[PDB]
Amino acid sequence: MTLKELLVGFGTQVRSIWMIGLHAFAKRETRMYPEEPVYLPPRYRGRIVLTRDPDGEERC
Amino acid sequence: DRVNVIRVMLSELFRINSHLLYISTFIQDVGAMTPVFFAFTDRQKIYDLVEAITGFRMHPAWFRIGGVAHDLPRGWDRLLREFLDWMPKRLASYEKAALQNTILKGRSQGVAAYGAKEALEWGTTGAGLRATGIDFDVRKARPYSGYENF
Amino acid sequence: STEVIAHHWAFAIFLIVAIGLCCLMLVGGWFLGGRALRLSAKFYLVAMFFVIFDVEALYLFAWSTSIRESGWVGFVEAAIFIFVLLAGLVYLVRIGALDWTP
Amino acid sequence: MIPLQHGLILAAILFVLGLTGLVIRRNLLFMLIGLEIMINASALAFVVAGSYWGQTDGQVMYILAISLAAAEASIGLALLLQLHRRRQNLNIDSVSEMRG
Amino acid sequence: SPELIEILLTILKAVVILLVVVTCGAFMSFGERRLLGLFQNRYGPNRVGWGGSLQLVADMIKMFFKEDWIPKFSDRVIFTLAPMIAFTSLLLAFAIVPVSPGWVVADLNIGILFFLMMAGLAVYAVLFAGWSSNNKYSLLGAMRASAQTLSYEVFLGLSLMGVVAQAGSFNMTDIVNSQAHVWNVIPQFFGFITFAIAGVAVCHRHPFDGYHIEYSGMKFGLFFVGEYIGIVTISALMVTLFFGGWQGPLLPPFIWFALKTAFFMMMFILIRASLPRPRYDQVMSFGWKICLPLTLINLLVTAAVILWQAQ
Amino acid sequence: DYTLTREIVTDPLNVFMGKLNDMVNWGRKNSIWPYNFGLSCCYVEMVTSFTAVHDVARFGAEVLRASPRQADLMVVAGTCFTKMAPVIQRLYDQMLEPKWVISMGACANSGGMYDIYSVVQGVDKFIPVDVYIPGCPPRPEAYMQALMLLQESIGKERRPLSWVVGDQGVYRANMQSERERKRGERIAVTNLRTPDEI
Ligand SMILES: CCCCCCCCCCCCCCCCCC(=O)OC[C@H](COP(=O)(O)OCCN)OC(=O)CCCCCCCCCCCCCCCCC
Ligand SMILES: C/C=C(/C)[C@H](O)[C@H](C)/C=C(C)\C=C/C/C(C)=C\Cc1[nH]c(OC)c(OC)c(=O)c1C
Ligand code: SF4
Repeated sequence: MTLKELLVGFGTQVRSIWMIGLHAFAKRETRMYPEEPVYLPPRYRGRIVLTRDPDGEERC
Repeated sequence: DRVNVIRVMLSELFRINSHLLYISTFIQDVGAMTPVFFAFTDRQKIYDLVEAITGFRMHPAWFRIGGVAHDLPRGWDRLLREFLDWMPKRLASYEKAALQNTILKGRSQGVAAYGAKEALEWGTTGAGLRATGIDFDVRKARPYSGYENF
Repeated sequence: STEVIAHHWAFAIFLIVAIGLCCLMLVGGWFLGGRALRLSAKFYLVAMFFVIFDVEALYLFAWSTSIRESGWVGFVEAAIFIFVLLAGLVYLVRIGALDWTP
Repeated sequence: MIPLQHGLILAAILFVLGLTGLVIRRNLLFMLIGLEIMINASALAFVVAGSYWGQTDGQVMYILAISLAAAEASIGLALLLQLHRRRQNLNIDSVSEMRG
Repeated sequence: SPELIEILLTILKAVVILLVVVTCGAFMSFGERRLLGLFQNRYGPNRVGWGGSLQLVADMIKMFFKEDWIPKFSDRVIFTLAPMIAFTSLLLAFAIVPVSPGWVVADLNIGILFFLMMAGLAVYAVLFAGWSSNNKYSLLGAMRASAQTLSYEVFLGLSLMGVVAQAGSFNMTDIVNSQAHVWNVIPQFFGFITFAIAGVAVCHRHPFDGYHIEYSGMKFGLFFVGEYIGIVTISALMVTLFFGGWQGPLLPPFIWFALKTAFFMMMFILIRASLPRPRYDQVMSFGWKICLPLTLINLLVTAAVILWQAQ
Repeated sequence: DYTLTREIVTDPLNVFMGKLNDMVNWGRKNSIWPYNFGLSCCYVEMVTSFTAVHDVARFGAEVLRASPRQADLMVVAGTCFTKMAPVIQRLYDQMLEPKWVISMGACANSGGMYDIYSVVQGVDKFIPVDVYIPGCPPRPEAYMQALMLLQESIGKERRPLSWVVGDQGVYRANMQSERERKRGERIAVTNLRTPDEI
């Protein structure tokens, strides 16, 4: 191939290598389940329950 | 109007999620590995906002006939502002790290090319139709759900 | 000398222990655990190119270790050799022999 | 310590065994294999002869021998590929049409 | 007798080098996982043991006690034969490397020639794995991979010939002694980059990487540990051939050798994590049209410079 | 209580052989190699679990081989269609012992919402399943929770150490179900956060 695009490609490979090397020093985005408890929003749709009224009986 | 703006918000959020997954999977198909991890971190930010809004990640089932299921929770603007501050630097980083690599360009440029006639005669729409120069987006040609206001 | 025979023994033990460890871990892998089209000529073309250019490479291997005592006349002979080799390589590239895609 | 006669005996044995491999096999691949055995055995003979006298002439003729062996491998395998392409078999008495 | 004592000490040093490099290859695979995690903003395996260091033992136990499966309609001898080739060829390629003054396995007068024999024998692992699997997909994949590694092996020795010419001998002790004033990376930089590309490609590393979809259990472990042994081998070779070997100003020489080798292994990790994969024909064009004339011109210029200084 | 497949038996486990069995099960549970099998939505959540924001690699389960011979664990992450049911059966039959099955999603558990003509109602109709995960889709942390459940099941089983000496019989552990185990604390929940807040 043409030497110009070869040199540009080599420089771009060096740029990608350097960007991953800079990423090596960043902070981790890992949420450490199960040691870190997973935060869930209050209206998240998970395990289904049947609740009770403030008197104490079952609401259903 | 508020229903239209809410549905536009969630549709655009899921569009960003789908586009992030698509770009990361294409980059992984070319051969680079890190952008799929980074784009899935961004997808987790999106999923945090969507979990706050609806209560689910992938299939919220939140739109209704005549509106949406619930109202917006007290404090969604903080999460949206955090996501909008988080995105563009990472998107530029993705472009610089993988989408400007000349090996990726050699793998992807000029591969499986077709003109506007092949896109029209096969019914291809979306980015495959707009890459032929045919400016046909449904959000601008046949507007819906308050997309004119944006 | 003691040094050369000692290093010959060390190389022999190196080879023997490497082969023995590798086949031993094969034996350990086998021993444990309970039970339950037509190609194209381009492969031949590039392999035969590889063979011919490896023989050219062996000639340059013989040359490169003795450049100092061969003098400038050896440089001239190797220059003719390398120019013939590069002419052959340019010939293969230009006629589309080394181009994998048709 | 190693006699020269032993080296030439070994080289001769490998050469004549390659001659059997060339003669008795109808498959052209095994014929080329036997040819390579014979030329490599004769190269071994040259190396033994050069190592007896203490000269590099045997190694130089060995280098020429392996160059010939490589190029002959290339030509013979190309011809074998052409024979398999145009006849769909490697029988050497199938290519026997010219006679008399 | 002191002669037998010296013989036993040399044998002990050689076997120490052997177990050290095998353990270094296995822990280098563990460091592959950890450093890929570090480069990709995560942790990697860090739960099995203190810091994850016992993940390797659990993985090796799992591959040991996995049910071995030779295919029913395969060729048994060739199918099991490819992994010992892939392991032993690169191990004996490492066998010539002098890691320290006095800590050398064999001072062979051929040296880098012996590395060339082992690198030539290494292609039979891929070819035998492709044929013996009795799978046409694996056969096609191994044909492509073997053509790749042949097209990039064809200039490996020619890249090393600049260092051979500057040293004036094939022995590695002379090579690491000729780098006393200046390291060979400075005059042989084009030889350095061509040798690095060739060494990456003949190890079938990214971005030069199926013919392994039929191996399982300990055969896959053999293939992979042999590949990492080859990574360590190529790193130590380029340390000894271009970066002065064990020679260093302040630290003990083994520390310099280990630091340079670890730098080159982490460069392997970064090269895999960073660059994408080029297409097959583009790789062929780069290996034939560019690298081989570059090595030839580098050898010619090296010879001209060597004969120019010695008027 | 233990289950035989070659029935309901007792724990058969000498103390040295038990120690080696413990190390074998430890090395098996600390290295699980899932099969890269992309069916449906739940596979996308699996590869969400594999990435950096979640890092299932910490458990030594980041291998994700493309060949059934190399992989150990089959995660049915999607719907079992009538056209892909023989494909799933062949991919399961092309695996090697030990083999574990995790069914992600209501599709793989029972067919889910798709009680339809072209859907097999659960992968347990024709392959055994080690661990089920409910959810449509299960979140990535639920996939990790099922991974630790599979690790706990592996650490208690007693597979044959060798094929030449020992009882060649699969000894799975009848674990206490998670519903009865967590009923002591799920019922005790009294007040949750109101959904109007974030
Ligand atoms: C023990 C230590 C070793 C550790 C590793 C260190 C060395 C790593 C070497 C890796 C080598 C990778 C070689 C890849 C060659 C690819 C050639 C090629 O053809 O690439 C395709 C691409 C486009 O090709 P083209 O034909 O122009 O496309 C037009 C059609 N669309 O063409 C291009 O993009 C052109 C440019 C190709 C690449 C140029 C050379 C790059 C070399 C890699 C970067 C090295 C950075 C420094 C590494 C550390 C050094 C100390
Ligand atoms: C010691 C011997 C071994 C076999 C080691 O256990 C490890 C497994 C070896 C290595 C080399 C580590 C990592 C490479 C790898 C096997 C997978 C990464 C990966 N991970 C994904 O998800 C997170 C993906 O997305 C779908 C991917 O595409 C890819 C490519
Ligand atoms: S269970 Fe739900 S999320 Fe999973 S594959 Fe089925 S439809 Fe998709």
